[PDB]
Amino acid sequence: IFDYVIVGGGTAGSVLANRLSARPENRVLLIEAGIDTPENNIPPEIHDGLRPWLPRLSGDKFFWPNLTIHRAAEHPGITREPQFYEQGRLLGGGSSVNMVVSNRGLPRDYDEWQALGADGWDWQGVLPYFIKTERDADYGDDPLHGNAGPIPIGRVDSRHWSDFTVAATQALEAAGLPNIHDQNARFDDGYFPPAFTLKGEERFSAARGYLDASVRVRPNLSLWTESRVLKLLTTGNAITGVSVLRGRETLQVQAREVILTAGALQSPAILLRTGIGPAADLHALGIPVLADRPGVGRNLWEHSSIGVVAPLTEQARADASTGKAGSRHQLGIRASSGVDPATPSDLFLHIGADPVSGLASAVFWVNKPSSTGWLKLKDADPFSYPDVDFNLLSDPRDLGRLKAGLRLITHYFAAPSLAKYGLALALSRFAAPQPGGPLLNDLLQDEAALERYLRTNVGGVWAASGTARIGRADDSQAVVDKAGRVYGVTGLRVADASIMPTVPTANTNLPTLMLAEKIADAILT
Ligand SMILES: Cc1cc2nc3c(=O)[nH]c(=O)nc-3n(C[C@H](O)[C@H](O)[C@H](O)COP(=O)(O)OP(=O)(O)OC[C@H]3O[C@@H](n4cnc5c(N)ncnc54)[C@H](O)[C@@H]3O)c2cc1C
Repeated sequence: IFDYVIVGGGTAGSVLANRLSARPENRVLLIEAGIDTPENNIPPEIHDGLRPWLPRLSGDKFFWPNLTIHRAAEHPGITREPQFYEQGRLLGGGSSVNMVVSNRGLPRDYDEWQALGADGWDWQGVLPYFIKTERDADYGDDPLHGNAGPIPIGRVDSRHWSDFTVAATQALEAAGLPNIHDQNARFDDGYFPPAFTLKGEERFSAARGYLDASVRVRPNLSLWTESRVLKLLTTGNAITGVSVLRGRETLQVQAREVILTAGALQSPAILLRTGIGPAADLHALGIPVLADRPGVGRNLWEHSSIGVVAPLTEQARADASTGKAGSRHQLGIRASSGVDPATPSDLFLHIGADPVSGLASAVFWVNKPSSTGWLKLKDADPFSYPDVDFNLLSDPRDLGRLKAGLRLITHYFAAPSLAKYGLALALSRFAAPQPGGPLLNDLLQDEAALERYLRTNVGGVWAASGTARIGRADDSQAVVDKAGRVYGVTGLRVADASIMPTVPTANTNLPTLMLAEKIADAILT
């Protein structure tokens, strides 16, 4: 019988399988639905870290195919449609298909988690785990940083910036923003070279860092790939195993503990199908109630995104080609919309230029939003995806933040070092930079068209989180305790981005690594 069965070998599941199997006495099985990515056969679309958008251009090969979501909140006069939402289906999960940035957020995010009932998940409580995961090439010997962890984190050198980047930084300085250098240990507003994870030009997923060739030969560690968990097995109020599809065979596997790391959209669907969820929703589908947990699938967080693109004028194109560090990430911007003063540093922006597509871009997102959504089962079948409603821009502050970021963009591009390029900025969906949207200067004058455009075209940043949140022992909307244990049953934990009480002011991979390290420590102690 396995001591731990870990469902989903993504970012979190990779950490948990490594840390829990480090004790020889723990017999650990990690199950992952997608392909393996062993060192001798990492697919090339995955392996190319300098082109980390590559997986998104190979259609659904590396993702949960036809996983569709509703994005923006329903609103009068707009007909929304289901949208494909990319989630990794392969060892390493999101870390195998992501944009390779590695950032922590801000102390306030985690102090918030503790204020909302996650005891010991304040900044002081999470920092050691941010330190444990990382090996920072630039600042690793400094306080607040790690120099020994499995996940490399580095930045491009300022001196290697393209003339286009330099020009954008001058525009930001004219707007009063300074270079803060280290977004992971300096927490006021400003711009910086983004921290990212790469091994030279190679992607370096959680699978490569936590499931390395030595880990894989641990005799107490079993790894099943192309293996899909269908259902949790139960005995009374204990979870006691899983049922697994491996090819055309179904297998039962006993476990002392099952840890769900199936991703923020799919972990809570497993919980619902197991009968852990809002009792009225479960009755509605004839699913026996094991525990009435009204928080399951609620509290769905995301980062709300939009793009701006312009054709590259000759000067801009030339300026864009002078960088000395290839197509790595060059520039990120942390800023305050001022919409709700209770939430500083609520915007993340990037300005860059791509000679290949021939476009300059200013993409950004609401990095600390106010809206949340939810997901529910469509039906009881184990193969169905959940019905997901991100409900973006349901809180009007988020709409105000989108408009403010667009005005910021206008301001930066009005500064001399950017205005000299003569770029004609137009709107675009965030993840599809392309022609077709209106001019930014024209749209901003038309309040009703602006709002309609934003509610129609708002996107996410793959930051799905919060659907099985940590919370206090007496809180009926909490799903798991401070160690990931699912309230109402035994033998079951959740330990992926589902457990975040709120989305951080951060892309979610590094906070996921951190939370997985913290949960693993809690289990082990
Ligand atoms: C396209 C994309 C770009 C991104 N860009 C970045 C970025 O640059 N930086 C950043 O910090 N974050 C970014 N993110 C987000 C970040 O990578 C995710 O938040 C993180 O991977 C979440 O980790 P996780 O363990 O919760 O889920 P995942 O890594 O998604 O892992 C869940 C795993 O569970 C498996 N699984 C699910 N159901 C079953 C089942 N029934 N049986 C067996 N296995 C199952 C999956 O196949 C998957 O491998 C991006 C994500 C995407 C998708």
